[PDB]
Amino acid sequence: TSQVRQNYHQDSEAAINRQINLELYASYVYLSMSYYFDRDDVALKNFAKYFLHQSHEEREHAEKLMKLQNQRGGRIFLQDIKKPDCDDWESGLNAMECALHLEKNVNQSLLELHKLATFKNDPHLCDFIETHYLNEQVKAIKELGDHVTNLRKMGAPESGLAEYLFDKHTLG
Amino acid sequence: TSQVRQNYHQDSEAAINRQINLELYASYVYLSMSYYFDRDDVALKNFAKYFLHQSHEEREHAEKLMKLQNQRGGRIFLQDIKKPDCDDWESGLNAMECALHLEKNVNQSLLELHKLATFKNDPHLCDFIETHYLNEQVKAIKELGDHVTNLRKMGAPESGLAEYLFDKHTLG
Amino acid sequence: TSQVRQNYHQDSEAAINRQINLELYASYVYLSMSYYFDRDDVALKNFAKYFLHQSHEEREHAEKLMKLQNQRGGRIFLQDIKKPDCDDWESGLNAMECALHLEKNVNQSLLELHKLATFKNDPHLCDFIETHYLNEQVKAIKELGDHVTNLRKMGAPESGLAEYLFDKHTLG
Amino acid sequence: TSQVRQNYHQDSEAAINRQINLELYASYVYLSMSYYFDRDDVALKNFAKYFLHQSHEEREHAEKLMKLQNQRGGRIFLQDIKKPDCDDWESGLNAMECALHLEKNVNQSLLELHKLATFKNDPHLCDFIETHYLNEQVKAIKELGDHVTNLRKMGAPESGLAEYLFDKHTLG
Amino acid sequence: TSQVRQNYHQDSEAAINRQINLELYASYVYLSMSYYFDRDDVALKNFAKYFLHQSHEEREHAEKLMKLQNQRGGRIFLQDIKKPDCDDWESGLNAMECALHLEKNVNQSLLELHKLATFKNDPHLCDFIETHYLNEQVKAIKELGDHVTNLRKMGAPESGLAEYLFDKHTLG
Amino acid sequence: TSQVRQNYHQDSEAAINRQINLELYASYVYLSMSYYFDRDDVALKNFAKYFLHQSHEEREHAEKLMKLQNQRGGRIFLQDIKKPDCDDWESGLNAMECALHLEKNVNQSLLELHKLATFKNDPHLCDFIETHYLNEQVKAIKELGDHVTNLRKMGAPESGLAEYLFDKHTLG
Ligand SMILES: [Fe+3]
Ligand SMILES: [Fe+3]
Ligand SMILES: [Fe+3]
Repeated sequence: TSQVRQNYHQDSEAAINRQINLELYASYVYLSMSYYFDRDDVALKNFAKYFLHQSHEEREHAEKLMKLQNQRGGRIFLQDIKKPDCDDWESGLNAMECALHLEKNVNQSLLELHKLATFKNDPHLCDFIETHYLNEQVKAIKELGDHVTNLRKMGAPESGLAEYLFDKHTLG
Repeated sequence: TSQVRQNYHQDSEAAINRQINLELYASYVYLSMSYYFDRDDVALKNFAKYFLHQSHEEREHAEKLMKLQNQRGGRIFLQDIKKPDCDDWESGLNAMECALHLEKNVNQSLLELHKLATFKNDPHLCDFIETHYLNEQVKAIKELGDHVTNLRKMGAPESGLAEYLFDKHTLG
Repeated sequence: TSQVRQNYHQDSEAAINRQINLELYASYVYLSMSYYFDRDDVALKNFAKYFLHQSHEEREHAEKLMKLQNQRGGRIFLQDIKKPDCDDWESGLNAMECALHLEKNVNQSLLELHKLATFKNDPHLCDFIETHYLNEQVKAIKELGDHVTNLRKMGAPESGLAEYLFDKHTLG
Repeated sequence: TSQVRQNYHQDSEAAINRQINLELYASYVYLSMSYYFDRDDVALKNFAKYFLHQSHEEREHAEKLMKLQNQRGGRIFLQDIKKPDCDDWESGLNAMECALHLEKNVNQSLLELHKLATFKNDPHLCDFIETHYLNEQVKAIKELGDHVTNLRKMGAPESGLAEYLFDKHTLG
Repeated sequence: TSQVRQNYHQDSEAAINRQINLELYASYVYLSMSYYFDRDDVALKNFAKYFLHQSHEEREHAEKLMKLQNQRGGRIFLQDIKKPDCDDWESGLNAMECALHLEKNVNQSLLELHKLATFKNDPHLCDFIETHYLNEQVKAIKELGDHVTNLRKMGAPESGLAEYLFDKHTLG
Repeated sequence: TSQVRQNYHQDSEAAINRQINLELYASYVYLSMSYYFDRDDVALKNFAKYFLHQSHEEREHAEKLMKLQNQRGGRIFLQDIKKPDCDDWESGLNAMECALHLEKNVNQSLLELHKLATFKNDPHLCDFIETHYLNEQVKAIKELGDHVTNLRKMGAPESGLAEYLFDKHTLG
């Protein structure tokens, strides 16, 4: 065991050791979503960094995790960072959606990982959780909810001017 | 009667609260509209702050009044702030229309009001409006109809692209 | 079903907008008070500015929730705000004795919702209550509730000097 | 009757008079440890300020737990402030093993405090603990339980040198 | 024995260390006074600032003695610290009667401790009081008198419309 | 194909894809290294930084590879980023002998790589890695074998004194 461990349960840190690779993938796809746009025939640069931002801000997410488990007597078990689902993510709107697809997910589990300490009696995990991560996605799911809305009304993916004026007046 | 009372009439006294409560309704629909534009299936953001500046203006109108009754001896008689019947606002263009519409009709109720002060021979209360109001809503319907003019001559409402570009360049 | 909605139960969404109107119930009636002492036959300075203040600090309190609807998938729904029944607040004492009632009503309403917030296991909302609301309406009852012991310790509402003194000096 | 109390069960106030004490039994327990290293026979001063800084946070602890007490109508019944059972804190290693051990037995008293505030429906304190008292001692449990290792890994008490090189590197 | 002990008896070490559970005992009384006017049925919070001010300068004299006790190679022997004798300080004047009463239970203590210094012939322990303690503990008796007198002459306690003028103009 | 491919083979473009992986296999190692050391049963603080910071720095080693592909109109195929070979880096002594074998492997992943641009006559490749990538990692091999020899003189591992001070002095 450890010396700082207290009110910490092995079925809880096991989910923490599960959230860790769950944040690492998002970064890895976000990151795949970045350079997808660096490409010549692709060529929307301001998309990318939006996905490079939230891949970078993604990295501090995965750290704050690692911090608690140490804060709390949990060791750290690392397995593999799987490869993305697609490498060709097609449509300038496909990405925002596929992004939204994965933001819902973290937010789900994060609301599943919340309830676990709701009944193993760990209200400390109900502060660093109820404060540092929820509204993170709630506004991220909120933002990518206005984003996808706009391309569509712009006429995306059938409009090509949609992903230019976006990549300028929303992402500039 | 009070102490500051002079020249003043029960009628115009009575009409201001009619013309006070409605600045709140105005701001309440400006507010109602403002956040309908936050919807995920909207993503019209400078449209939101537009009508949110307007509510905090049409709120100021309600304040830019209530002391005047206490500056002359009349007491305040408010009634129920009723909502609008168009909970959902269809299009920015359409919202401008209703916005315009009410403004146009809040306007006349200020014309109405002036015309009564003119009757009971109250030159001050005519110039409180002179100094503070009719010289303002005139300004409003001008660029209001200007907003139609663009979007209605751009291609909107059936142009979910013109809404995008009307905003990033007119609303801010 | 909005595309930004994940566990936002029907009762909760139908209750966020219940409070909002209640939230806008206060903002209105506070402002009734903010103009009783603007009455000439009343004439107390900073008893209108403390309420003018809240009347906008309740204004803001509502807006933090109309986002939340749109932020959790919820469609805002709007209702009639009713006029205050008290045409007169007698004296500045009973006023705060009516804002204590208010600030107290606002609480069990938060609670009974933060019950249902836990009911449908929406903790996002739960921590949201606790911050801008649970945490503030406590001291907003310690604040307002201190402004009452002294007033009657001074000698209000009988002796009318206490009102002069508390208006200048505590509010200075 | 207490004119501010509201959803504040009486079983919660009794365990706070009992807990404020507990955070004052540790300001004084710090106030011993802060001079045993002052003393010229040990003379570890960067040790001294540590437990003299700690002697101000845990005084700041028991002091916010009392502003709140009047902010919910809870009444403060003080009790005796007993000394500890140990006095010449053998080393610095051991002079921290107690500093930690004595605090773990505050989080536990807080975890059961969050627990008791849960069984009797009080989210204002549960959030109050959530924010002002949860992570802090996780920091402290971190702030101490690690030191212990480095202390141990250099060679204390086998080396009174360590307590010095640790003194003026870790604590300046 | 102490390598640094020189001309320092042991009733000295016993009476210093006897006169530290009297300077501190004052800190604990002022703080209860502080969180008495923190109360909602009292609600005067400059009284409280005051006694939080005596809560801490009379918390710094122990810091003098403890070093002093190690200045002089003596050891520290702590005991319990009682709660003060009242939990409800009755009134605002009467929290000042007693305040002027205890600093006289500590003056003559430190005065009739000033003699044993002369016994063991230890003028260090003499001059150490003739400035750093006794010059400023006969000031704090002087001021409370003016406070108590002002109190009994401003009309305490019969005139409740009074002891709030003192809370504002003198204490603030 | 590519509207910009030039002199840019298949076999060329190959390794880029699989070296991206490697600099991802590495930042993931420094990732865990940094937090093995953040464990209280290790607690060597600024050990964390050194390895954290070189995870943030060998991170950009990949992005700038994943940017070259694009530039020359290459194609990305991000494979899985696997788990670290050891999960308990024993001590600072081992947890650094690893970096050494590691970065030499990464280096020889490029010595034997760069010469592809040589057979395939990729001059833009024969200098980029020279300028942006090679020496930056020779300026990290040295940066470790200067700790590695330090710790063999400071008695590591058998001298657990050696680990504490390298923190504040070399890496503080
Ligand atoms: Fe997150
Ligand atoms: Fe309020
Ligand atoms: Fe409030």
